[PDB]
Amino acid sequence: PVALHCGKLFDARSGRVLGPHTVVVRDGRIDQLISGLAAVDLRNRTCLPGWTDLHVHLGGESSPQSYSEGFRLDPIDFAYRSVGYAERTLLAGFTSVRDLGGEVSPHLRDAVNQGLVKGPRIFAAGKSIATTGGHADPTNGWNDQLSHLIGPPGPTEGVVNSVDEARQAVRQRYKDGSDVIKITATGGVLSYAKSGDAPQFTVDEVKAIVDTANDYGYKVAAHAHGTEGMKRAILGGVTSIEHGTYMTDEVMRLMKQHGTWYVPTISAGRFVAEKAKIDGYFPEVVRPKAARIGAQIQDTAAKAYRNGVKIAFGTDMGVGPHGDNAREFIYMVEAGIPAATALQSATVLAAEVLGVDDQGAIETGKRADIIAMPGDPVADINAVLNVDFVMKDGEIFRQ
Amino acid sequence: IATTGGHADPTNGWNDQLSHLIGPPGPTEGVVNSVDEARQAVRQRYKDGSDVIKITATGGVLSYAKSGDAPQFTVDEVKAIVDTANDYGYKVAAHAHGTEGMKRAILGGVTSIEHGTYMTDEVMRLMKQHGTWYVP
Amino acid sequence: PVALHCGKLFDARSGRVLGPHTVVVRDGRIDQLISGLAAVDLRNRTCLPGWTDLHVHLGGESSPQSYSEGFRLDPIDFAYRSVGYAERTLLAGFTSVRDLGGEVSPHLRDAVNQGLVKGPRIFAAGKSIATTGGHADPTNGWNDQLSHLIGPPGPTEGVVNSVDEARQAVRQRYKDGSDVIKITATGGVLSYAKSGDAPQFTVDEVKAIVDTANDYGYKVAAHAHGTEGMKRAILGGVTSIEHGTYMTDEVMRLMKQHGTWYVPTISAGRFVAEKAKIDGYFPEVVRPKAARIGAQIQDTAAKAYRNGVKIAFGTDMGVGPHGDNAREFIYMVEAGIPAATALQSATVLAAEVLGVDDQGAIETGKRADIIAMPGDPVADINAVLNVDFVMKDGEIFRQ
Amino acid sequence: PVALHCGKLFDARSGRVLGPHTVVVRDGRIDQLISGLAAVDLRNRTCLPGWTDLHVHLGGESSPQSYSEGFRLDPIDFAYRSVGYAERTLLAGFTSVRDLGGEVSPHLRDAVNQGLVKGPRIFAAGKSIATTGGHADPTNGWNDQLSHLIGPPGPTEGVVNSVDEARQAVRQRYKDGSDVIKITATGGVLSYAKSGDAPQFTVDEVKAIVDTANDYGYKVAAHAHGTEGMKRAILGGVTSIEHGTYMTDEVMRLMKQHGTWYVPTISAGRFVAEKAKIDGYFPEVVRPKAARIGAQIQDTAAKAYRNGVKIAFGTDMGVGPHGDNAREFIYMVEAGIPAATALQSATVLAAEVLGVDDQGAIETGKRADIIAMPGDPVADINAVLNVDFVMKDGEIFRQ
Ligand SMILES: [Zn+2]
Ligand SMILES: [Zn+2]
Ligand SMILES: [Zn+2]
Ligand SMILES: [Zn+2]
Ligand SMILES: [Zn+2]
Ligand SMILES: [Zn+2]
Ligand SMILES: [Zn+2]
Repeated sequence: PVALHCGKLFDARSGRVLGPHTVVVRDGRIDQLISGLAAVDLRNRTCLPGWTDLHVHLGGESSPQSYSEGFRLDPIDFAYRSVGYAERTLLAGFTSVRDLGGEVSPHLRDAVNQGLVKGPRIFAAGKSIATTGGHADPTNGWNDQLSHLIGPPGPTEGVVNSVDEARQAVRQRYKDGSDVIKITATGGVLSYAKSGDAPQFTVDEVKAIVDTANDYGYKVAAHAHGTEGMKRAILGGVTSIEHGTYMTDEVMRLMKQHGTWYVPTISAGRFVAEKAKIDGYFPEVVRPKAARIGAQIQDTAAKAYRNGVKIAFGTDMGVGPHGDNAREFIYMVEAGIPAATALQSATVLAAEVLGVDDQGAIETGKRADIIAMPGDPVADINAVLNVDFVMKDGEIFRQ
Repeated sequence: IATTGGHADPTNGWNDQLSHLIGPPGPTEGVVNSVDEARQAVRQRYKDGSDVIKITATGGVLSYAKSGDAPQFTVDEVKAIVDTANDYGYKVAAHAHGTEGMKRAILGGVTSIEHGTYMTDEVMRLMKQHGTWYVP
Repeated sequence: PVALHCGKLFDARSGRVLGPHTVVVRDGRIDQLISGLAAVDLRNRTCLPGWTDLHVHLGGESSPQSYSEGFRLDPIDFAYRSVGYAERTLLAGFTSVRDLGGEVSPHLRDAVNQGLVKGPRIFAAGKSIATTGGHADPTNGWNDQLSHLIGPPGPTEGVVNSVDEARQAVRQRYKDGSDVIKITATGGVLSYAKSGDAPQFTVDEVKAIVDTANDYGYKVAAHAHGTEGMKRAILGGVTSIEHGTYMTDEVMRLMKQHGTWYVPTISAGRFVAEKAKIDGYFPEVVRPKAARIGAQIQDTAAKAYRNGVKIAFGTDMGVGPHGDNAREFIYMVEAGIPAATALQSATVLAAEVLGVDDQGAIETGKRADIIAMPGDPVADINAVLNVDFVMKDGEIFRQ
Repeated sequence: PVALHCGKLFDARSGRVLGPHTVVVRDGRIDQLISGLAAVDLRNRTCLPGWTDLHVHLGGESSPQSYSEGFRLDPIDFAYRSVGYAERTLLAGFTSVRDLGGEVSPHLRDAVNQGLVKGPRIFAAGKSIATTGGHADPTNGWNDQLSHLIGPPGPTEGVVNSVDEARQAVRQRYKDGSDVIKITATGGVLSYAKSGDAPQFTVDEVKAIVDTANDYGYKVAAHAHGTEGMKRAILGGVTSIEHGTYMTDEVMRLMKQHGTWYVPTISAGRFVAEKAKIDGYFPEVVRPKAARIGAQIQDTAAKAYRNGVKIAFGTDMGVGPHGDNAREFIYMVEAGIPAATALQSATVLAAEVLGVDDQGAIETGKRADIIAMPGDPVADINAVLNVDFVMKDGEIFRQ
């Protein structure tokens, strides 16, 4: 039981900054919202709900050695790194995240929920589902000896080639304890493969995945760069698109007609664009794709906002360093999206994307996830980089 | 007979080492994911010397799994199981708790329902129209 | 930067031999074509674009021991032989080839592209796709012990039996780094199997392979001898037919209506026809098929040319000795095809078959692949056997 | 660079508490020891070197569910628990430990050394070496199906049955990155086996293990309860004995003649003795062995101290709760060992057992591992439970 006294409160639903308020928290939820017992003095701060990042990979981080550590390290070492990754992410103001790939995050989520380590609320996808040779095929780039020893991946490993295999793959993700489904509709940048925008899913496989996920209560997020794969994913019925690098007008019309969410992840594009200039950082099969794709992301986000496409907050953390998730707000504002809309995309629109109704705004009966900063983020978006108060589930982690 | 991760999947709750050692279950072990696999599973039950067929249409209580009433069978797989069992002279009993899985089992043509915890009025109408038996 | 002065130039697009010309090459492309700085004196020669062979197997060569070396040798020895094969092929005037089978050619192509060894520009198919017991099944003729040890081949090994398996096989060819797809629609001559013209593919499997290849940007070449398999391949939508031994009038009508290319490979038929007369050269299961099929190739080519079927240049090297690819011109001319048309089928029509637009003719902006011979090949087709100048990518390999 | 001012200093080598001293620490080592710049005020505390626990298992902790979690959990979850275990152990005053079993501790040691997580200096044994059906056989108690699926363990898994297999097992421990060797000479209490004191090693296998370890620079610690196995381990040449529950006079004579160290681990015996009274806590095969063995440990320690056997500090943490390692001092003092000797057994005698010379005492040139408590531990041994200052490698973790 703690009473919070803060000078300004940001109303996520309305998008306006109000005046002084008092928030009473008992049992981990918001109970009273008096406008105009333990006490915390935040009268020189602005009150905001906790932020949600809809695209992170807490199981790793990009490095010059990232393409050779896989054959030498074990997932235990990656878990030991993920401890610090999760702590840094939580302390930056992000009280919940959506993990879209990696088999260490279901375990990190369990550890955080049991209180063993500090972190945000994790919605984990587990293994991503791809086709043979696809962006998420786990044996791309292996030699003949290793490939023969491991064998060809199947639905248990996340590689599908037909409707029945897609059904079995979704059921295996359910068996492994996932909260959300992730597929790679097209090729990517960071994979050890040749193509980066070619369509790698048929519409019948996407429809089968979506139907199976709807039976089990899941939502589907699709990774896409090319136009044809993006259109196939949209027509199959996916919930959100994770990249839209080559979005055309016909794709935007389909997204508006279907109600598909768009997650730009500008930070990853900028990071790969700058890292491609360095010599030797990326493998020679990866470098051209990065240098070509990373530069066509911010203009796409501006065009999508101008055309009326619904936009949600995501950074593709992992490619970039964990703990710097709030610079995406600055990128969004410099891409033409207003500061209030950019803030809303990470609180209430993110809750709509996740499919939950117990978070996203400071309202009675909702989870007590509250952050504070000395400045006013609407007037100056640069204030999002100075967060000094963090509260998750009624427990204070930073003051 | 169940589906992957279903109420009767024999490797639910096992760790990675044991799961890799045993491998993923298939129709021989009672885990099906398509029409042909359902046919093969019924034929394997006949080969092992069974007198009756049992499927888990939904999740359950005693399994080491998260859900307990979600629909885990498609109507096409239930129809395939029922047709194959009718060829070999078997009857089909279905375990169900949730409404959707119970309705899919009834529309597929099962003989009896083993639990009806969340039976609604529409389910009772379908049971009366089809003649399905109820075992509480 | 080198200027080429040659007495006569063959214009591939028009099919006529022109007079004196000067070709300026900088950065590996053709820049100027002055009609009427380093200099090469070719004023007593005829200028031609580099030739393309659309059907070779650079990973081996036929021999009396070819049916027993497979169980005793490794692909490394075949690579050491392929070094000489590729050098001999390049020095004969063939600056590009299309490899239609063998798992050593994707590696030879990489080595040639990196400059480690000398050779032409290779478009490799990788493993050919067949059905169980088909012409390209890798375990035909094995005993029970070896068959049980290896197991039954599947889509990863190139053996398909359904639509989904065909999709997975094309995706596996993409994963292994192929440039083109090859299937065996019917039986063949050199396989350790009984039939040699029976239809071994259903039209639904061919349609699935073609659709999957179109998704990934590939073209499909089909090996066929019998009429029914050839018709199924044509109706499925393949790009070219690799043999047409029993082509009927209805097949020619379908090829003309669809626009299918025809590659006769007369050299292989002649070679097997002569080798079948020798006793013990071929296994007793292979000898009748060779002796029956090798004699029905030249008449088919003449009939196809008379009926208006589009014809492209290919030799099926490997069956014959590498380095003698230019005798196919003589065979084509003696089959009734004019010398100019025979020369065009290997330069511009071959580029159309390959699907590229940066080669095939001596025009500004195209790759600098140039060959020269003392005689005039149009007046006397026998001049193609004396090539003394070879240029590939602006680099001179023979003078 | 920090100067430490503390009222009393315990000299580990002499065993006496001196007066005021000033310790200067630069670069992580002790540089000056002025008797009679950043400053830390400890003038109301007693200065001691950091403690070493020679027998811990940081990869787990005993619980009512410990005999069923193995089939359901993965080592990643145990690593997430080990993070808290290691932090609690470090904060209690133990700056170094010797881990004598478990495959999570080599990874935890790497993570602590890289600074990812907080913990003490870990000397890890990796997998313990046993014989078929021995105390450390990893498949004891498994059913027929699981045993057939995993196969029979060999030297790679730590199970040996001959001289050559023992050599290979020691070499495999070296390959996995171990710092010390651990064998189970007899049966134990916590294993899912029938016997608990029967000799399970021949003297020839012990001699082979010791010779191989001497080649690679390792020391050998042996787990033993029965007399015959303990005598075989001593005659084989092991460095220390981990339990001595049934030590006779002839065994003590052999230990004194050879110079073998003795680690009693009284805490584990007391813990199992009390837990055996609870119904259902232990499996029915484990309960009689625990109830019989746990009560015969303190008298053995008293007799060993009376007879002149060298004694070193160890607790067998894991069986008991991590963080309560300092109660072993109280047990040792109540067993008749003087407080000064009990304190020395964990600082300088522990360094002798470990085989290092850069720690164990507050002397110039040694590692800066310093702890402090308000009371005087020699006058009152109960003061060891209140540690408020911890320093490891010159870095302060508690003040
Ligand atoms: Zn992505
Ligand atoms: Zn991503
Ligand atoms: Zn039941
Ligand atoms: Zn052929
Ligand atoms: Zn061929
Ligand atoms: Zn022990
Ligand atoms: Zn122990």
